[PDB]
Formats: sequence, structure tokens, C-alpha cells
Amino acid sequence: GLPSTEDVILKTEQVTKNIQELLRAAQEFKHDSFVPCSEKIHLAVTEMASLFPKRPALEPVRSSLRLLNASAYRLQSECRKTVPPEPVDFQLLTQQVIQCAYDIAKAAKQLVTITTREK
Amino acid sequence: SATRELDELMASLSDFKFMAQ
Repeated sequence: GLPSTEDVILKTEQVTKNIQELLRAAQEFKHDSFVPCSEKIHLAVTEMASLFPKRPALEPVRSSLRLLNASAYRLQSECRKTVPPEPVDFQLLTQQVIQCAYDIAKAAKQLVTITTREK
Repeated sequence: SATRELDELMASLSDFKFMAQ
């Protein structure tokens, strides 16, 4: 079936907390915090998605989970560009990082919303 | 309640995006 609304929120809290930390690091130009923030966010997002089936039956759940997971992966994909092992544009980079964080938060709400109606 | 706080974050993220634009 579906997880409870209370459980979804409970997992969402750890997601928003880490995204806030990411936004905080972006405002202070602490780009070295981008990678570990994306790691924290990914792990929190992963735990949230674990509440829902791997292959969900409903369509809104399937689409929201897809966006949630892809954005989380896309987030640490962008954050990985902060460290070139061997020129880095932080302006273009931070724009993409925030948009990913937004998409994660957006998909998180969609999951809470569809769960509330079923409660 | 909980929906609002997430809306606050989304608003904050979108608000910050304009600052870099």
C-alpha cells in the first residue's frame, strides 16, 4: 500500500534540513561544502523513497519518485564539478545545484500531498 | 504545518536563484 503521511513527513524533515544546509553554503560561497551536502541529501532522499514501493502502482507516485531520485542524483552530479583533480565557473554551477535542490523539495512535497489525500 | 515549512524552503530556493540571475 502506501506509507502514512506522518512517516513521509518524518523522512522529509531530514531532507529539508540537509537542503537548507546546502542553500546556506551557497549563500556563503562555501563551495567545499557542496559535495558533502549532496551526500547527506542523497542518503536522506534514498531513505524517504524507501517508504514507497520500488515499482509503485499509482502514476503520481511513480512520477514523483522518479523526479525525487533523479534530482538527487543530478544534484551530486553537479556538486562533483566542484573538485577537478587535474577552470571552474561557480556561477553557472550554483544555478544548477539550487535548481536540483528545488526539484528534490518539489518532488518531496508531491509525495507528501498524495499521501495526505490517502489518509 | 509540515507542508508549509517545505513550501518555505522551495520559496527560499527560488528566491536565491533570482539573486544569482
